[PDB]
Amino acid sequence: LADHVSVGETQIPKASTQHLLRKAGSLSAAGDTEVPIRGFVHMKLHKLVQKSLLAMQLAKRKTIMKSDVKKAAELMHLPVFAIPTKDSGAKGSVFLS
Amino acid sequence: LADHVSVGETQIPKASTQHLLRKAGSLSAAGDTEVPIRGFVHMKLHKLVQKSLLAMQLAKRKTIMKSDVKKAAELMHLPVFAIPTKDSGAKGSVFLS
Amino acid sequence: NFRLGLRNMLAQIHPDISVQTEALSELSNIAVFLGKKISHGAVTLLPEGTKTIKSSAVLLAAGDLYGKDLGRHAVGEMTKAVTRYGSAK
Amino acid sequence: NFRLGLRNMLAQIHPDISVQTEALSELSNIAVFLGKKISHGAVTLLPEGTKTIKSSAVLLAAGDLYGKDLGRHAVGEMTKAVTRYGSAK
Amino acid sequence: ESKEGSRSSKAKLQISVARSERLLREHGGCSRVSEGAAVALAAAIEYFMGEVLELAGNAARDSKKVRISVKHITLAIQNDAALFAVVGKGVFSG
Amino acid sequence: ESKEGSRSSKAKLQISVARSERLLREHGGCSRVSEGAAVALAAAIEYFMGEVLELAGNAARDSKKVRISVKHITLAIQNDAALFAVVGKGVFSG
Amino acid sequence: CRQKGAGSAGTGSETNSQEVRSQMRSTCLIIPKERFRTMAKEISKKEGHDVHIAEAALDMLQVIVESCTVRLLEKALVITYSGKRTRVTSKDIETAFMLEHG
Amino acid sequence: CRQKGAGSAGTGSETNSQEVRSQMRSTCLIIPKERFRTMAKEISKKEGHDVHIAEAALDMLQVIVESCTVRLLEKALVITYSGKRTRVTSKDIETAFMLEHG
DNA sequence: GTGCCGAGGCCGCTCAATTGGTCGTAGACAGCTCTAGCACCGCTTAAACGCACGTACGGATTCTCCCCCGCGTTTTAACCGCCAAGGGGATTACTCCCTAGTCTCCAGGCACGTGTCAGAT
DNA sequence: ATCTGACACGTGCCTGGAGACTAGGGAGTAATCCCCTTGGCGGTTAAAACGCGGGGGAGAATCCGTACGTGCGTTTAAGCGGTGCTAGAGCTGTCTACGACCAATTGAGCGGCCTCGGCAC
Repeated sequence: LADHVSVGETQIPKASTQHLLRKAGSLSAAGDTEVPIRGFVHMKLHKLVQKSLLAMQLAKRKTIMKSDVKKAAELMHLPVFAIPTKDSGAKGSVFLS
Repeated sequence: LADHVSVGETQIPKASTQHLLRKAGSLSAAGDTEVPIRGFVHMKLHKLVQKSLLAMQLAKRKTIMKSDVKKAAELMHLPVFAIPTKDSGAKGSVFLS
Repeated sequence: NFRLGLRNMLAQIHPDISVQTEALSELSNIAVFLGKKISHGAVTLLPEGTKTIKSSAVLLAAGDLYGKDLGRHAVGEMTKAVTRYGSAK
Repeated sequence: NFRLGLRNMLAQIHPDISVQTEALSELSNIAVFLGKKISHGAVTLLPEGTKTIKSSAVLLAAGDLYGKDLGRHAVGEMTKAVTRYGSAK
Repeated sequence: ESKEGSRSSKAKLQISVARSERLLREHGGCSRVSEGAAVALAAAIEYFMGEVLELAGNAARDSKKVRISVKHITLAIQNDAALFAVVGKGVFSG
Repeated sequence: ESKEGSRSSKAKLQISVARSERLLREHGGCSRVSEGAAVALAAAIEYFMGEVLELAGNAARDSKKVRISVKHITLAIQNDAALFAVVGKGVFSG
Repeated sequence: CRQKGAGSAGTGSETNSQEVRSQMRSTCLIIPKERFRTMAKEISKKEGHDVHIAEAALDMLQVIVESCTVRLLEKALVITYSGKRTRVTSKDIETAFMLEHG
Repeated sequence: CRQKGAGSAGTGSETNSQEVRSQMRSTCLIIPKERFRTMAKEISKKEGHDVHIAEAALDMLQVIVESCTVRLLEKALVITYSGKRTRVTSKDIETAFMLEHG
């Protein structure tokens, strides 16, 4: 969080961290809010990739597919109902930007 | 918590509610703190008994044994390392009052 | 997957309301994970000296996951469905 | 339970230190619950095609549950134990 | 005693009973699964997906739409306190 | 090929391999359990309970007591940030 | 605390500051056994009439309740200290419960 | 937000008070895909070289991340309002994370 | 009002689900035994409740500082379409490593009972 | 200094634990098809970063009522302990309801591909 961000590696843009706050309903945000928000996403992505890599490595593959992340997602006891299919991202979806 | 206590049932004594705050490291306690404390202990015991009773019904018994509580503890995904055996009650045990 | 089962109930309950394909996949994913949490509850409450999941084990396991009003309305609906299966088999 | 195994470890590490009987039961219940979390992690990480658990499944399961410095030292100890067992069959 | 079709039609259900039996047996949680347990789990899913579909259908009609979206599912679950206790730990729409 | 000892003695482990295999096989997870998974699971339990016993013994020695108690085991856990994350959700006896 | 041969480590009446240090040194539970059994049978009476409770089950039930209640209050103390206040109120405990279940 | 199809609520230097009302009406992710793919491959490159990431795996990785990030920020807003303040500070997010992992 | 792409409808194609038997097998039931949970009375006595005194503290108020929202400008990189090469995911077939199963043997850890010293007072 | 009763130690044993074929399945390997991933280029252009007044939120200082720490006594009930009773767990011994396995069959639900209408601007 406080020290999970490091110089030299790519991070979230500053404006997108403020968008994450507005989805939560916050009205006023401090100027030193980007550092904890960038830290938490970089921690959560590091947690998700590390679980997904070992599922891929144990299956002797080289590409992280949807089955590897799904085994990674519920290994942390986090139920996920937004499983993508081949029809994902149609008109307005949960996967678009 | 707020309204889980009802008049007519035995509840946690007021001095025992204050001793719970002392073990948490609180130096000052409000006088309205006895109401959420009594609710939460009553809520957790209501949750623990309800899971343990249906563990007893399926096994066709009439006494709640230590195995029924243990299966109720692992059903809430809460690991418990305190297993009282026949040697419990010796000296400074964690199961005493 | 439970896609065709969910669509039939929507036709029975709301005849003028359809469902998106993306929304149907999320509902089916809820239905799959709902059966998984009940299945874990049925095994946990089952005694260790047994090797069969009876109908009574699923009854008590759903009562833990479904609190108060939902658990009470569940048990009546399960037993009515079971006794229909017992006399029509 | 692991009462005798954990007592023999304490004699190897600290020869002049004993253990409470209540403390030994808690340490044994840590060992059972550590075995449950690793084994459940190994079942999860297996592909759907495979059905058995090899040594590589337990090795990667210990890396996920144990973070940073503990996870790296875990794989070194587990691999050295397997290779010693693989030569003294 | 008679058959007249599938198991779900025999028990008068819309969720497939044989599919829920595959959920229990291929879970690995138990060696043997009784036939009455498969029907009970089928009625488990059928009732509480009926509660979600009923609330999502009312939420979709209130917004002057005839198709249920993922937003109407999330609004229906959050507006019910008893339904939120079951699937509130799940991930909805990021 | 060494018949002079048990599975734990062959792998030079103090944790019994046979009891660790019983936990793995009879967990209701999979039908088949290999020989190498039993030895690996015993070694993973053995190394990190050596970590707990090393910290508990140092905590007990610093308290001028020759017997490891429940409080000494508890006090050793939060003194290590890496060990506490594994068993932070556990009930350490009140 | 009142059980015979227990490590209570408290000596009669103590002040508030000395109670924190004394309770951080003891290991015994702080709810009496008789009133916990009375509560345990009373709630079980609403579901199944005439259910006996074993003494081994009562000890495991009380240990889970103590550890969950203290964990909530340690979380409730953090919210109080985050608001630049030194007095735990009823709102702080209800906020701590809501932040994990709700 | 920048992809094709739909999912955008409002644009054009839209004000902050309107932003809370608009963001509760949209359903799309709010982290760019190219920056997230560069991020996701960079974490893997530190541990294992030459790892390909599926397009379906990228979408579901991003959905889990924002749902955990928004859930943390909602918990951080509660502590801010508990301290009779309307501005989310750095200490409120650190307290919110500490209350569940620590 | 109008572009538009997705749910609905329609065409095959399976293999999942179903019935019908045999086979073993696992839970229901009864009965005997006895560990243990409830109750209660005596008695103790540590402990909880209530009350008066007083001091620290959170709430209210005013004032001031500073930093963050709002708006304009500019740089810049995420994303369309559309392209292409190709790396590795499925898929199938062959080969063979090993592990559940069955039988046999045996000795090591666990309960029962007893000495004696680590620790609380 | 002085208990004490909980831990270390000695014994009986039987059920956990280990050894030796067996063979059948599942894991490993290799070739081949082609699906989906990386790279990128013209252009967009919406979003992101940057800069500049300006006001609202947070911090600091002061004051004070009232709610909580704290001795002191009174009051209530938790617990030893011992007792006795007996409701009900544990285990044994059928045996009959009932689930797994295997052979065969088919059509409900699967995918591929049009096509018009509901949601977005």
